[PDB]
Amino acid sequence: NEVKYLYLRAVGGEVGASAALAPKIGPLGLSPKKVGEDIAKATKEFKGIKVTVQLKIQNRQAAASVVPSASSLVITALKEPPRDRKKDKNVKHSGNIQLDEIIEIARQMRDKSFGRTLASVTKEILGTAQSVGCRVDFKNPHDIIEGINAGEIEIPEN
Amino acid sequence: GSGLHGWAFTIRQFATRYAKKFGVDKAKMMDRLWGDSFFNPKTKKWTNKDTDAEGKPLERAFNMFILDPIFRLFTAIMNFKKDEIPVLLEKLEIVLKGDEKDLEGKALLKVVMRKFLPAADALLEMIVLHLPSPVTAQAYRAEQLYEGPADDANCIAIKNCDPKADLMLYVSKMVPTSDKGRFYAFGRVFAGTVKSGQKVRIQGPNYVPGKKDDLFIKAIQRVVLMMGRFVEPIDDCPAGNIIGLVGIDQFLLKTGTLTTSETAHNMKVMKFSVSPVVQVAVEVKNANDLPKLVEGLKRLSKSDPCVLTYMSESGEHIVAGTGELHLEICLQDLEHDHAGVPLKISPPVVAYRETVESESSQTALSKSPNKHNRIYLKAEPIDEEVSLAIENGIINPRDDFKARARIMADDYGWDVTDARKIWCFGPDGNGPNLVIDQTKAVQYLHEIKDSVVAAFQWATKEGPIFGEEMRSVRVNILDVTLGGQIIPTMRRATYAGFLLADPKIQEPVFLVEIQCPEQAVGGIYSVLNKKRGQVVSEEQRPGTPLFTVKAYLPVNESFGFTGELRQATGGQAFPQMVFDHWSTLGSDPLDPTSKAGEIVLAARKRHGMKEEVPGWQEYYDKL
Amino acid sequence: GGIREKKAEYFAKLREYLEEYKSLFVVGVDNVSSQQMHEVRKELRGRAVVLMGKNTMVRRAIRGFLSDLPDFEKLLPFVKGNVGFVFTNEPLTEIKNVIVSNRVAAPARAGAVAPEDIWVRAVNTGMEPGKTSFFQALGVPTKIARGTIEIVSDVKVVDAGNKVGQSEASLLNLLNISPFTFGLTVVQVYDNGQVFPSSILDI
RNA sequence: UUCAUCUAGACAGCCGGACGGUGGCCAUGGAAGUCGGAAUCCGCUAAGGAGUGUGUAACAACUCACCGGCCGAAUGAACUA
Repeated sequence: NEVKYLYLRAVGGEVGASAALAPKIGPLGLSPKKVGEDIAKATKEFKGIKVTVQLKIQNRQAAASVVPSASSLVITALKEPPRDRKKDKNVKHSGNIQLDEIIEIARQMRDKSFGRTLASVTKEILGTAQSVGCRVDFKNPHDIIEGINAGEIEIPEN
Repeated sequence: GSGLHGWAFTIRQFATRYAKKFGVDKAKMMDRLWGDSFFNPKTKKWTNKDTDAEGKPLERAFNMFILDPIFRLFTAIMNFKKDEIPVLLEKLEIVLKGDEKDLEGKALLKVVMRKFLPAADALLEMIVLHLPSPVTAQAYRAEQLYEGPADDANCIAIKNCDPKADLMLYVSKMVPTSDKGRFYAFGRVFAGTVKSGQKVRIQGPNYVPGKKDDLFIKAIQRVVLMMGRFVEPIDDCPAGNIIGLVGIDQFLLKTGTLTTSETAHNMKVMKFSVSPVVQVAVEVKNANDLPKLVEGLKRLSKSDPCVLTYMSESGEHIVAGTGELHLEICLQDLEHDHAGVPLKISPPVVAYRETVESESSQTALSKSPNKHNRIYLKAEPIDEEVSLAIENGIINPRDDFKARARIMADDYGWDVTDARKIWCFGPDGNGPNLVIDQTKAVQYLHEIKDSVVAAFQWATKEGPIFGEEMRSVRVNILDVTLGGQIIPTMRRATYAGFLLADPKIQEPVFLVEIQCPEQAVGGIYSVLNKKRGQVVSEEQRPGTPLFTVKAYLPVNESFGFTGELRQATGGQAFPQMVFDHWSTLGSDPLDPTSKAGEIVLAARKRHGMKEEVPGWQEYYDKL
Repeated sequence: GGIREKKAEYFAKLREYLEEYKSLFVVGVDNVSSQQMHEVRKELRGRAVVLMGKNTMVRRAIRGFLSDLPDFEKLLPFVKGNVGFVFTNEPLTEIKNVIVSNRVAAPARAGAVAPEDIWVRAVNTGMEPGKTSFFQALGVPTKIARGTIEIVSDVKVVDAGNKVGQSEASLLNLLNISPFTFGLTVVQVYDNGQVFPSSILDI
């Protein structure tokens, strides 16, 4: 009755490769197939994204719980078409996300982030969205960060 | 123990002598000998603690009752303590006799401790105590000693180890003796009794019980006993034993199953995971003495279970072995015993494959030497997969052009009017280069086709760059203006089309499966990074740290890949070389600085042809 | 001049914190990690403010501030070592309780004075049986069961106040046991012109 | 010679923090600060560079820039002849 937590990163929206799933799961004796479709069912809407999945392994069953990351939540803010790895090589994520969406994913990320305020956590999310390349209301995430820093963009603390 | 001084010992025999002086039995003795074992000599009390209530460390029981006799006898007789030799002798109940009293030093150690601990009692006692008998061994081992239906009657006979059941043997190796070539069949009688003159079915590895391939219902001349080097005939031999026999030699190749029942299948014809990887080109120094080389190659293939003799595509005799050790020993045996002729060893010269990747820039024109007929064509590369299909036989040159065109167009994406109008394939009547007709205004499309096919066969068996075969070239005949006149025209026309379609060379590419540990993957990745190794992928099983890499590797670096890889990684890695496919190269044959130019120039200096790479200028017919 | 500006703003921050907040905690931050500081501030968000810097600028600000506030002269002989301050106005008992509650264990190091008793329990290691030589060298009884190492009993390795050595520290690293704990240690408390230690707080 | 750091205490030395989004955008047979191109962003303080090197199949791990504790008068860089 030893609950073990296994952090694995598989491609969302697809069944994970059995060779990649083998070394961390095989000594624990679970079926690589079954943990594959469990991770796929947990990550249906994360299609084309390397997403961290925590496997709660306890008594020969593994529960696949998605650990939400900033890049994954920003791409599932973009709602871009699913990533085809083979053909295009330098996809610049040029979709537009809005401030209410960055507020709502900050509210989702409130349980793990170490920022004091929602403004600071949204600044972190804007930095991650800048690392991805996303434009926020047709404006630069940088410029929006200094807007909130100067206080021109008031963020509701609820 | 040690075989050099001829001795062995076990705590089981030390228990056999310690039982009477301590009152405790064998198993519990050795339980207080291995592990956390300690004994207290101040109160005579065995305990699981290195120290006591007072706390000075004690020493282990394995060190006080066993290694302490060994240590003190070493110290006394190496440092010449004759005041300590006889008292230790009588304490350890050794007895000396005569000269063995008179010995001193290393030979004294030899004799007194050969009298103390012979190797026989120990090594013999383990191999009979714990090491398995054939009944239990086959009772859990019956399903890999037979590849097929595991519920068969012969298999339950194997699992029960019946001496008078259906006779099956497995000739495992074709063992060499001093019979001037004629060997003996070293094999194990798992079931049945082999007799001198018994009609037994010789089954080859390719044999299946529903066919006739490599199956010989033949009698045995003689059955012989094996004791390492001598030869001794035996009448009969029962199940579970390994015996030699002669008479199977002229019918069986290398290894083979030997059954008496038609229902019984073959067994596992080895697994190796070693494979013949390193390859050398053998030829003669005497063409008159070449028959002895061919007989010697056949005999060497019979002799060593992992040697492989086969012909190349360029004609040399490729001998394939596992390593440089194994090749050099097989070659010395072949040169001195199997053939008896001085040979020559060479690198395995590779057949390369000339291939264009472009459409021809300008129209390919050639004319008859009598100047009556002209030919206009183009040359274009063919897709890799569809050429593989042609070479695999989906696209077979003997079918009806209609249904071929249907498959070619619907699955592979071609122009179907052409695909019905397909003319021919080369080389060898089955190759992937094909000639296609586009001409619509030519009246006589019947008196040219046979000459077209014939000298396309000639061009594709001898292309224009360095006189070697072609691949994945489609020849669009666009126009002809109308065998002594047509054959040179299409020779020059295919030549001009190739050289105007910008040729390159395909080099062969191996797929290698390397079994390796996760602490030697770094060395293997370093070796593949030395030599252009595009590893396809990365597999393993989870229970073991053994880890397989499937990889693409070229041949000009595979010449010496095996030694370099094992030098860098130790003997940790094991390769499985099988030929994958043909891959393209990215250099121009006309440029001698590049790889393609170097390899074509090396081929021209090897074959003694003209030095330059000929082109569309002198393979063109202008006004 | 940027260094001059940041230390001027540090002096201004110390002035406003000293005037705003009535009670002070002088805390040692010996061997405490930056992330642990982040969760200390997360637990003290909107509660009490943590300020630290170099004790030389602290001392210079205090003896420049002695003109109007002379009780920080009593606070002067205690700014020694890795010292931070937390400014507060709510009671010192649960200020100390939160500060000593936020603790994170750290792996043992070779030659290090053990603060508490180090015990290795009869817990299944999950390691291959090649480390039984190390276990027998350190005296821990282990048995190879189901193909893995099992610790038979509970063994004390290092006594309290003794130096953890190299083999014991390597065994703790291999077993992923972290007996060394590191956290903020309240060494002095200032309230209403008086200085008195956390022992008097614990009274 | 020029510029910078300096009793609001530097330079060196000893001790130990050297975090997070992050296996950052890609590229991946494989690249987590350290094969490669482009971004070189702040959350918070004492600070942490999408990382200065060693290392790994990639990880792990070691060590720097930066930073704090002891410390008590000058030294750090680039040039010139």
